[PDB]
Amino acid sequence: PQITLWQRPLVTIKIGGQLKEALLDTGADDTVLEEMSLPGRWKPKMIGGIGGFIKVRQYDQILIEICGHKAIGTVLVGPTPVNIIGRNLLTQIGCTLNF
Amino acid sequence: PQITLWQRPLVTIKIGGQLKEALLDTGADDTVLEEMSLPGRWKPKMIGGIGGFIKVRQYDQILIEICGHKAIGTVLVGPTPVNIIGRNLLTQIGCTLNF
Ligand SMILES: O=C(N[C@H]1c2ccccc2C[C@H]1O)[C@H](OCc1cc(F)ccc1F)[C@H](O)[C@@H](O)[C@@H](OCc1cc(F)ccc1F)C(=O)N[C@H]1c2ccccc2C[C@H]1O
Repeated sequence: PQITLWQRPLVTIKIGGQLKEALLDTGADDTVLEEMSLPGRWKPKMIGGIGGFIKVRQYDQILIEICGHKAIGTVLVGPTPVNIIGRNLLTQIGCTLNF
Repeated sequence: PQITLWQRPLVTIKIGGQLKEALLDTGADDTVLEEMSLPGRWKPKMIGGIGGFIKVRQYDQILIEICGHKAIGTVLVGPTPVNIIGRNLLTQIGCTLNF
């Protein structure tokens, strides 16, 4: 589809068998979701944005469905104020910026 | 133009007769640039990101050229890690997300 930017570009995603709301964020290098339980081992990481850095748990090889599209990639979990779908997964669904 | 997201969506902008690099960020509600001098009076604003909040200066009716497209709107100035072009200006240039 084609998404306008008059409002925040929020979409529904399916992960770990759960439906959540997330933001399509071209300014985010990676994908970060609010605290939740995911399978497998994880690695600690620090990510920075406006305001500073936060510590997150890094999980690799996670399957996510974005608007009916299946994508696989690294997913970070931590105290983010909103669920963020970053570039690492946006590329997999063939998302582009156009004007 | 059509921009893929395999790399950061950086473009050249022109403001105050100077060329700068900025990120096209659909996840940012507003446009914020690194410390610089702009004309007129400013008002205070607080913006929150992934790591907390930062105080910025708000300037209105500022001319800014993005990838050749002229836009006139609100620009925030403050301790941002990178120059960010937010939805307020992305909509002025007709930018949309597609997949
Ligand atoms: O921190 C960032 N990337 C980092 C990131 C994020 C997730 C995972 C990894 C990485 C690392 C880095 O890319 C991005 O900023 C630029 C940025 C880019 C970069 F390239 C390096 C450092 C940077 F600061 C960030 O994802 C923004 O896309 C956006 O974050 C999601 C979000 C959306 C909301 F609607 C509300 C709250 C919220 F938090 C955000 O902070 N929006 C707020 C904002 C911004 C400017 C003006 C006003 C307002 C109010 C909000 O909209």
